[PDB]
This record gives sequence, structure tokens and C-alpha cells, in this order.
Amino acid sequence: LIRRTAIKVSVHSWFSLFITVTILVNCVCMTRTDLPEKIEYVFTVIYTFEALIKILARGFCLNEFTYLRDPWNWLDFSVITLAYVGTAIDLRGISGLRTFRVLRALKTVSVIPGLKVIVGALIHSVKKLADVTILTIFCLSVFALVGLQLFKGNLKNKCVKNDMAYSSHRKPDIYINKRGTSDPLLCGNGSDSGHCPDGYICLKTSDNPDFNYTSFDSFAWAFLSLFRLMTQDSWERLYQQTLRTSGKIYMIFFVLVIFLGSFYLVNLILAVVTMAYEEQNQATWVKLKTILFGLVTDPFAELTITLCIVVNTIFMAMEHHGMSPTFEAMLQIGNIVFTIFFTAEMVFKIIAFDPYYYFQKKWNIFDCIIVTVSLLELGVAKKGSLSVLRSFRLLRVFKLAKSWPTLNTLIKIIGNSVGALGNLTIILAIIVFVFALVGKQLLGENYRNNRKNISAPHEDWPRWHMHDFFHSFLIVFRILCGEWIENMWACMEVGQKSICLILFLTVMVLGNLVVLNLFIALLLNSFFADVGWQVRKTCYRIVEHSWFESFIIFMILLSSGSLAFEDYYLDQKPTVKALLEYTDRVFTFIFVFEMLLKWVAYGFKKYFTNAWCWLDFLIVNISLISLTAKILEYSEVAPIKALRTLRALRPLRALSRFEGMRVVVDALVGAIPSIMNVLLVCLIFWLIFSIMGVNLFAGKFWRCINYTDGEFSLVPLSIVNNKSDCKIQNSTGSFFWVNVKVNFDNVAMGYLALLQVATFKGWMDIMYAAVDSREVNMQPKWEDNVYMYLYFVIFIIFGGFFTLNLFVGVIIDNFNQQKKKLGGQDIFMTEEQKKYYNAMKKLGSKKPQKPIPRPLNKFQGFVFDIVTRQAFDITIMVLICLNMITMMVETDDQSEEKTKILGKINQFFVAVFTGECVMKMFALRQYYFTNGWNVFDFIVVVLSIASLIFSAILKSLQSYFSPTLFRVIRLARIGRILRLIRAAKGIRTLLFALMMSLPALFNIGLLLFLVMFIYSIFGMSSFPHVRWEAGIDDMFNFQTFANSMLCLFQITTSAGWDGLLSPILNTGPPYCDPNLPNSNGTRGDCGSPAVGIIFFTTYIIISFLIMVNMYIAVILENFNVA
Ligand SMILES: CCCCCCCCCCCCCCCCCCOC[C@@H](O)COP(=O)(O)OCC[N+](C)(C)C
Ligand SMILES: *[C@@H]1O[C@H](CO)[C@@H](O[C@@H]2O[C@H](CO)[C@@H](O)[C@H](O)[C@H]2NC(C)=O)[C@H](O)[C@H]1NC(C)=O
Ligand SMILES: *[C@@H]1O[C@H](CO)[C@@H](O[C@@H]2O[C@H](CO)[C@@H](O)[C@H](O)[C@H]2NC(C)=O)[C@H](O)[C@H]1NC(C)=O
Ligand SMILES: CC(C)CCC[C@@H](C)[C@H]1CC[C@H]2[C@@H]3CC=C4C[C@@H](O)CC[C@]4(C)[C@H]3CC[C@]12C
Ligand SMILES: CC(C)CCC[C@@H](C)[C@H]1CC[C@H]2[C@@H]3CC=C4C[C@@H](O)CC[C@]4(C)[C@H]3CC[C@]12C
Ligand SMILES: CC(C)CCC[C@@H](C)[C@H]1CC[C@H]2[C@@H]3CC=C4C[C@@H](O)CC[C@]4(C)[C@H]3CC[C@]12C
Ligand SMILES: COc1cc(NC(=O)c2ccc(-c3ccc(Cl)cc3)o2)cc(OC)c1
Ligand SMILES: *[C@@H]1O[C@H](CO)[C@@H](O)[C@H](O)[C@H]1NC(C)=O
Ligand SMILES: *[C@@H]1O[C@H](CO)[C@@H](O)[C@H](O)[C@H]1NC(C)=O
Repeated sequence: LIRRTAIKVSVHSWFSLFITVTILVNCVCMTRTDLPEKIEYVFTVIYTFEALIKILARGFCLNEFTYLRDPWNWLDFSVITLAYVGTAIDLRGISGLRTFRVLRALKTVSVIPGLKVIVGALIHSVKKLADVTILTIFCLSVFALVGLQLFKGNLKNKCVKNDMAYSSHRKPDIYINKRGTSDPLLCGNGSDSGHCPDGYICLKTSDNPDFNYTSFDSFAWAFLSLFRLMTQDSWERLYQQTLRTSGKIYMIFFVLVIFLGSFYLVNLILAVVTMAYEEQNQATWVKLKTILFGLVTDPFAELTITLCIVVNTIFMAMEHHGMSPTFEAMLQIGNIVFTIFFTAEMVFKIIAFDPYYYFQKKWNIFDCIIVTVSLLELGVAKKGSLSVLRSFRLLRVFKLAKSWPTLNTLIKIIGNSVGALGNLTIILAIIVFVFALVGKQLLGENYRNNRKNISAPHEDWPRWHMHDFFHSFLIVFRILCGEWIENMWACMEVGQKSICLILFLTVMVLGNLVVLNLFIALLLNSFFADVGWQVRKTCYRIVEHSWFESFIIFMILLSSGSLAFEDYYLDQKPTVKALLEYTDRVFTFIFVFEMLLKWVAYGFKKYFTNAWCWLDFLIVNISLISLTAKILEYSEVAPIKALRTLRALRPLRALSRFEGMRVVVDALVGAIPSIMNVLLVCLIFWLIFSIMGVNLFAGKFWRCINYTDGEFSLVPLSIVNNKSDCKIQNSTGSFFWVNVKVNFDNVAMGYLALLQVATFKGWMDIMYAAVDSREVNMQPKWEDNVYMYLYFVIFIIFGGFFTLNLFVGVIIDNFNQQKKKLGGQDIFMTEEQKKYYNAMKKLGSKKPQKPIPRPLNKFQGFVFDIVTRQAFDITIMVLICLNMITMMVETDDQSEEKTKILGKINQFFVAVFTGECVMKMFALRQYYFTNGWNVFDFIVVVLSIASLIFSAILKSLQSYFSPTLFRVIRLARIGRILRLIRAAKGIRTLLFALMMSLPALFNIGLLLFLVMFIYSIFGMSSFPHVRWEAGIDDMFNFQTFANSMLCLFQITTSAGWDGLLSPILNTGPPYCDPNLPNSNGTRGDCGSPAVGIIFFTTYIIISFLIMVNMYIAVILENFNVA
């Protein structure tokens, strides 16, 4: 009973609070290495004493064996043991010593009241991801085998110099580096692969591009590359390398892999989480006279406040780098006036509403803190003193929340991540801290002793390392943003490869899982808790006839297609120009005749009140205005040329003709109104973050570079430190005071900078400029302001993660309301596509297998008996698995003997499968073909026999066509692997869901293709002379239709859109030459920053909208199937 009395006063939320404080202080202490001498010991001694209290505490609570029953108590026991060991003769400097200690940070779960239940939900969510994980592994293995077959040994191709006049290789293979980087150039010997400069031949080398880690030469390397593609981490770089070493047509491959693997799977995972989280939740005297007037705070007074806030915001949003002294003084005067006005409010209110009651409110204390900080800066007014708190006023914009229902929704989602859903945030913080400390402890010293290998050519250290806690946390955060493989390559070259693999993969997977469970949890909990009349009749007859509609559709298709031949090289084709010219004239005449027919049949009112006959009228007008200009002598006048660039809108006349595009456009139009309001809410938040960024980084991104021949180098600080020294040292006419293209020089360009940091493309350069910043007219210095990274870490958490949770919630609510209004009708689907969907519904549910009769003849019956059993199917399935393992061991440059043995094994396998097909056809006569999987096997067997015979015919025996054709012929063995889908019920259900969702995906992809075609035509007209820099290169440019479509497909996933915006943002020397010897567009290789920022930003927004609509379609299909 004594132990019971001790436990009464030894265990309670006080005891737990003390344990929490002790473990937290232990964590924060173990963050710092070289923790003070003589206390490195004293603290672990204190924390050792923590442990005796915890053991004696059990003794007063549980029993030696009952205590252990709980899984969490063993961790505590491990903690008590290690401690005692280290007191005497335990290795002092082994990596393991504190990695065992860092679990002690994970001990918070057992002491924080409600984390354990949340963790169990996480294991449940993991347990529901089984079938999707199996499908993902199968798909990645299949695509890795395909990639191995097609692209093995290609990324080892490099431009090697020729010889002048022979033992082995004549001197090291002198390569050439592609302009702007130090990486060696990759090429190919194909027609659409890539060409070397003069005096350079394509040769296969021994090394892979990045760090000998980017390859398709083995199943492991191909699997890693396909996992990278599925995660879409720098997938555009691999895309470009593969198309440069193999050919442009192979882009088709990638296309199929960024849709199946990278898109369809991301959506199963989402659904599998969503459904599961839902399952878990659906489971659960004169003072009095002043008071008379002080409480005169009527309706007008609150309006005055809102107007003052708005005017303060619009004055703070007009500061820039080039502010004049009078304008600068105007802003300071306005800020002082507003500050004294807000001080006046609070002093008037508080002395009206007694202080006690005034503080009792929650907006009032917010007002108080804002105004106190404002006055604090008003007192200590230095030029640059706490610029972040100079922007602190901006939070007054949240005052508008009380009347703006969507801002209140953002503020509730923000507050829910620390309230009802605080446990997920706590676990995320613990995971980030634990992996950061583990990475620092295991791979800290290697990063410092081997830095030369992973550092930039002119730098003396890597930009992302693990020597200290801050940089390890930055690496973990960047992994949580989807960028992991480059730092993984960097760490494999500096430390242990196995540790890198395990650490990076575990961090990525287990952090993305918790980030999704918080995103979905926030979404759910927040949001969802006379003769003229006769001829008119005749014309009416003419218009609604089917042949006329077909003719008009064919004319529109031809008009759209003819635009794809007006490219950079049309001036070199003399006859094509005239042919296209006459074709355009006749098409314009035809469409004018159509418009007159619709004006004489439909009637003017009907015509001008249909919104699909206005978009046709407008296009006909544009064309007529152009044609009249061309027949006259005003074709080169600048307004008219701009009107002519509007000929890329001609493909928009196909929307009204085809019904699927029409219905999907109607669905988008029905969603636009709410998208507008959420967009306004986001703009006001990102203005608070853009005004903050302008306060921090205005005019501080200017550098001096040494530009010689297409490569620039930052001038070292030992020679140049100021803009003034930069001019005096420009002796060779080769130093230039340049600026970062995407800077924070004003609020307008700050919006572009935050778009690159939110989409995570181009954010890296913006951050590096910010973290090297110094005062204006001073050369940037390496990480002078390292703690500026945090600023970008707070934008991504609040600006991006929480303003996408708002957008997705609003979209889901709108979609649900629209469905319900359409009586829960399948949107994105045409009427006959609904019949197709009903037929697909009926197929999947018919269980009857109607076994087939037994053949009368004895031998046929015997074959029937030996075929129908389940042992036959199991044996064939394990044979297919053996064949898959046999194809997994193919490696580039292996041996002749291995190739011969593998070929003989393939011959044996195809013979075995042909014998089973013959036996099945001899046992099952017509019934065999009645089934749909037997036809598939039959097709696979025929394709394999055809592959063998055609390879045998087309080998040395006959015409030796390009060897790469053989590589395509042996792609017929993957069907044997695809025959394994027959047994896997989960895979066969997920693929059925995909088949069910295909019909609407077709229409949405039709809109995506139309959008890509229109933008290609604009880009091809506007950006075809820009100098090759960054993304734009001799293969991915805007000089032809295929080159433009490659870039637009690449940036459809927003990948590398900053790399294509970079060359268009050039407006002069040293990057662009104005008055270039021979270019007619702007006389030069410069770009159009304004047209470029509208093109690349509008495209990504529209693409995101289309993708999220596809996401909704696929997720609802998955829910319906399950
Ligand atoms: C750079 C220049 C900008 C590029 C322009 C891009 C424009 C995108 C094209 C969108 C055009 C908008 C077309 C809008 C389609 C709807 C046009 C719809 O009106 C036609 C009707 O037949 C179909 O609509 P409903 O009849 O269902 O609606 C009946 C109206 N009440 C009576 C129910 C209210
Ligand atoms: C630009 O930077 C350089 C280097 O910091 C400045 O030169 C120094 O100026 C101080 C006086 O402020 C002298 O005491 C040092 O001896 C100077 N060091 C030298 C010669 O490098 C230079 O004056 C600055 N120019 C400006 C103001 O733009
Ligand atoms: C260094 O000198 C070079 C050449 O003397 C300067 O390059 C000039 O740049 C201006 C505009 O910035 C152009 O109008 C000239 O055509 C360029 N001249 C040549 C010959 O290229 C460069 O601006 C100087 N850098 C600094 C900032 O001192
Ligand atoms: C303004 C130019 C550039 C585009 C022209 C768009 C305007 C005139 C077009 C687009 C859609 C058309 C409308 C579609 C809806 C209707 C149908 C009927 O209920 C009355 C007129 C009204 C409201 C039409 C008036 C004109 C209209 C709004
Ligand atoms: C079963 C799971 C873990 C996947 C493993 C399948 C095996 C067959 C795959 C995975 C990686 C593949 C290896 C990748 C690279 C090589 C190097 C070569 O010198 C022998 C073949 C070999 C060793 C391949 C053998 C087959 C391989 C081991
Ligand atoms: C009860 C049912 C209707 C609830 C369904 C909730 C679904 C629709 C929610 C939960 C998680 C959400 C997804 C979370 C992440 C993304 C990625 C983004 O790039 C497109 C939107 C998309 C795909 C969201 C779409 C809506 C979504 C799938
Ligand atoms: C080929 O089929 C498609 C694949 C995708 N795939 C994606 O993987 C993806 C990831 C991130 C984004 C994305 C992120 C941010 C912005 Cl602003 C825009 C886009 O897209 C998207 C499609 O939509 C058109 C179509
Ligand atoms: C390219 O062709 C040259 C001969 O012109 C040959 O020597 C070289 O090896 C070829 N490379 C490849 C990979 O085809
Ligand atoms: C820049 O390039 C030139 C050669 O073109 C070189 O002479 C100069 O020294 C380089 N930069 C520095 C460090 O001054």
C-alpha cells in the first residue's frame, strides 16, 4: 500500500509535464555538439538521474513484467542501460554512441497525452497501403525493364575530340562542356538524337552523367531512375539527357511514365489515405463622460479603421529599389500618421472598455501587440533595424477576416494545425528533428573532410551539407518539398552509400506520409465538418445538316494544323509560304461564308446571344482585319502585328464542335467563380509575404560577374567588394554589374519570386541570392545571412501548404455542390460515354464463370484434365516469375557468353509458353477464345514468336538496319510479365478503376492537348531567336513545332519552367546582344519579359487547374470502385 501512496503523489499530468520538460531540454541540449566542457558530463549525469526516478516510479506503479508488456517501456529501458554503460569505458567517439541516444527524442510520444493514438492511426494507414505499394512496385519494375531494354549504355555517350594523325585511346578523351555548365556534352548518332560541334565525334565512354549514378545499365539503376521519375524529382534533367542520347521520339516513353507511374499512383495513395482517415474519424464622473463618448464606436468608425488599414497596405506596397527621396519621405510620413492613428484607437477603446474587459477579447490583444511593436520601432528607428518587424504591421490585414468569410477559413485551417490536429504537427516536428540530428551525427564529419568533391568549381564548400544542425534541417525540409536525389548523390560521394540510401529513402517516405495525413486531415476537419423567309428556311435546312457540320469541322482541323508549319525555317521554304498564304485566304473566305449563313439562318438575336458564336465571330474578325492589312500596305504596323499574333486562337473554334471538350469547359466555367475568391485571398496573403520580402531584399541581389564566353563567374571578394571596385577592375572589359533575373526589387516581381519558391522551381537560386545578401552596392558574400533561409521556410509552410489546403477544400466543395445540382451526375463525360461507363460497370460484376464442357474423346479429355487444374496455373505463374528474374539480370557491356546463355534461356521460355498455348487450344477449343485473358496470352505468344523470327531474319543474315530497332523488337517479352496481373486481385481492381476513369481523362486530355497546341503556336511566333541559355538549347527550343511541344510537355508538370523563363528575361548585355548581326525580331537574341511572364505563368496555372480536375475525377472513380 506504500507504493500505492507513493504513486498517488508520484504520477499525474504534473509528473508527465516534468518528464516532457526534461526530455525536451535533453533534445535541445543534444542539438549542439561540443556542448560546454565539464557539463558535457554534468548534463548526461543529470539525465541519468532522470532514469532512476523513472524506474522507482514504475516500482510504485507497475510490476517488473507488466511494465514491459507495453511496447513503449522497452525504449525507456534501453535508454536507462546505454546511459550507465557510457559512464565507464564506453567508446567516446563512435557514430552509434549518440544515435542510440537520439531515440530519447522519440520518447516524447509515450509522455505527450494523445500522440500514441495518432501514431497507431499512422500504422493503420501504412497497413492500408499494401495493395497500392504492390502495384507501384510492379509498375516500376515493368517500366524499369522497359527503360533498361531501350536506354542501356546511352548516357555514356559523349562528344570526344578527333585526332590529328593510336595505342588504346589517344590521350584522355578530351570532352567538351555544354555552355553554361561544366557537365560534359551528351550526343547521339541518330537523326533526332543530338549533334557534336565541328571536330567532335560521338563515342561511348565508361562513365555516366551525374556521378556515375544516373544510368539505365542495370535493373537497380533503372529502378532508381523510374522511382525518381515517379516522384518527379528533377525528372526534366533525365528527360533531356535521354532524349539527347537516344532521340526525340522516345519522349513518348516518358509521357506514358509521367501519367501512369507518376500520376495514377499518386492518386491511389491519396485515395487510400483519404478513405482510411475517414474510416478512423467516422469511427469516433468625467471618466464616465468620456466613457459615454468612448463607447460611441458606431458603424462609421469601424469603416474608418478598415479604410485606414487598406490605405496603409497600399502605401507599404509601393516601396522599391529606385525610390526617390521625396517618395521615401512620403511613405515614412504616411506610416507615422497611420501608427499614431492606431495608437489613438487603442487608447480610446481601452479607456472606454475597461482594461479588464478589453483584454478579455482575442482580437484586442492582437491589436495591442501590433500597435506596441509599431511604437517600439517608431522609437528605435534605424535604417534596417529589424526589417521583419517593420512588416509586422501587415498582420493588421487579418482584421478584414471578420467580414471576409474566406480569410476566416484560412485563419481556422492555420489554427487547426495547432489545435484539434496538433498531434500530427508534433509528430512531424519530432520526425524532422530526429532525422536531422541522425543525419548530422552519422554523416557530419565526412561532409567537412571531403567537401572538395561535392563543392562547386569556384566555391569552398557545398551549399547543402550536414555539418551543423541548421543545414541538416534544411536538407530534411528540402526532402519534404520533393527534392532529394541531388543531395543523395552529393552524400554518396562524401560518405557511406548504404547510410545515404536508408536515411534519404526513410526520410522521404515517412515524411511525405505524415505531410499527407496532415493535409487530408486539415481538409476534412476544417472544410467538411416573302421569298426572304423561304431562303431563310432553306439556309436553316443547310446549317443543321450533318455534312455541313462535318465539312466545317474538317476545315477547322485543317486551319489549326496549317499553323504548325509557320516556324523559324519557313523563310527558307519558298513555295510553302505562298501555299500557306493562299490556304489562309481561302479558309478566311470559307469562314466568312459560314458566318453569313449562320446570320441568315439562325437570326441575329440567336447568333449574338450564344457564347460560342461570339468566340467564332471574334476570330473571323481578327482574321479579316489581318487580311485587309496584308492586302493593303499596313501589315508591318506594330498594332497590326500584335493582332496577327492572335492567329494562335484559331484552334479555339474546335471547342464548340466536340461535346467532350464542351462539357469539360462547362465544368471549369462552373468552378471559376469560387476560384476567383480564393485567388484574391491568396494574393492578399502573398502580398504580406511580398512586402516582407521587399523590406528584406530590395536591391541586394546585384553582383559582379566575369563573363568571357557564355560562362559567367562570380568575382572573388579579394579583388572586388563594391560596385565601385567593380568598375575600376573592369580592365579587360570583362566585368559586369548584373542583377538576379527573379529578384525582390518591388512587389510585382516579388510575386514572381514567390511563385518560383511555391512551385519549387527556381527557388534555389532565389534563396542563394538572399542568403548571401549584404547592404546595397556591395558584392554578395557566401552565406553572410544564413538565417534568411528560415524566411523561405515560413512562406512554404503558410504561403504554400496552407493556401493549397484552402484551394483544394474550396474546389472539393464546389465539385460536390455541382454534382448534387446535376443530381449527382458524372461530369466530364459525354452522353454515349455514360453508356460506355454503364457497360463497364456491368462487366466488372458478373461472377458466373460457366465452366466449359468436357471433351468426349479420351486424349482431348486427358489434356482438359491436366490443363484445368490449379497446379498448372501455379506452375505457369512461377515460370513467368522465373523468366522475369532472368530478364532482370541483363546488364550493359556484360559478355558474349552471358548474352548467349540468356538468349538460349529465352528460347526455352518461349518454347514452354508456346507449348502451353498449343495445349490450351487443344483442350479448350472455342471456349478458349471466349475468355479475354486467353486472347491476351495468345497475342503475347504470337508476338514473341514474331519477335524471334524477325530478329533472326533481320540480323547479320540480312540488311543491317540501325541496332536500336532490335532494342524495340525485344520489347515483346514484357507482355509475359503483364500476364501476372491475372492472379493479383488488388492490381486487377486498381487497373479496372483506371480503365473506368479513362473516358473522362480522354476529354480532359483533349483540352490539355488543345491548350498545348495554342501555346506552342504563340511561343513559336514569339520566342524563336532567344539566345540559348539555361533551358533553351539546340534541342528544347521554340524554333519548330516538335521542339516547342517538348518544352510544353516538360512544363505541363511545372518542371523546369524557370529554366525556359530565364533566357526570355534577358534585356541586354552581357546575356543578350541587342542589334545582333542578323535577327529581325527586336534585332536580337533578347527576350520579352512581359510576354514571357504572362505565357509561362498563365500556362502553369491552367495546367494545375486541369490536373486537379483530373485528380478529382480519378479519386471519385477510385471511391466508386471501392
Ligand atoms: C489571350 C486572349 C484570351 C483567350 C480567350 C480564352 C477564352 C476561353 C474560351 C471560353 C469561352 C467561354 C465559352 C463559355 C461557354 C458557355 C457558353 C454557353 O452558351 C451556349 C449554350 O448553348 C450552352 O450554355 P447553356 O446554354 O447551358 O447556358 C444557358 C444559360 N442560362 C440560361 C442557363 C443561364
Ligand atoms: C568599397 O569597398 C572598399 C573595400 O571595403 C572600400 O575601401 C576601403 O575604405 C575604407 C574607408 O571607408 C578604408 O579605410 C580602407 O582602407 C579601404 N580599403 C581598400 C582600399 O580596399 C571603398 O572605399 C568602398 N567604396 C565605396 C564607398 O563604394
Ligand atoms: C565593363 O566594360 C564593358 C565594356 O567596356 C561594359 O560593357 C558595356 O555595357 C554597356 C551597357 O552595360 C553597353 O552599352 C556596351 O555596349 C558594353 N560595351 C562593350 C564593349 O561590351 C560593361 O558595362 C562594364 N561593366 C561595368 C559595370 O563596369
Ligand atoms: C465583350 C466581348 C469581347 C465578348 C462578348 C461577350 C458578351 C457580349 C457575350 C458573351 C456571352 C453572351 C451572353 C450569353 C448569355 C446571354 C443569353 C441571354 O440570356 C441574353 C444575353 C446574354 C447575356 C448574352 C449577351 C452577350 C454575351 C454576354
Ligand atoms: C528480389 C528483389 C530484392 C530484387 C532483386 C532482383 C535481382 C535479380 C536484380 C536486382 C538488381 C539486379 C542486379 C543489378 C546489377 C547487376 C550487376 C551484375 O554484375 C550482375 C547482375 C546484377 C547483380 C543484377 C542482378 C539481378 C538483380 C540483382
Ligand atoms: C467523402 C469524399 C468525397 C472526400 C474526398 C476527399 C478528396 C476529394 C480530397 C482528399 C485529398 C485531396 C487531394 C490532395 C492533393 C491533391 C494534389 C493536387 O495537386 C490536386 C488535388 C488533390 C488530388 C486533392 C484533391 C481532393 C482530395 C483528393
Ligand atoms: C501528362 O499528364 C499530366 C501529368 C501531370 N502530372 C504531375 O505530375 C504534376 C505534378 C505537379 C504538377 C503541378 C504542380 C504545380 C503546378 Cl503550378 C502545376 C502542376 O503536376 C499533370 C497534368 O496536368 C495537366 C497532366
Ligand atoms: C558514331 O559513328 C561513328 C562513325 O561515324 C562511330 O565510330 C561511333 O562509335 C558511333 N557511335 C555510336 C554509339 O553509334
Ligand atoms: C576573368 O576572365 C579573364 C580572362 O578572360 C581573366 O583574365 C580574369 O583574371 C578573370 N577573373 C578575375 C578573377 O579577375
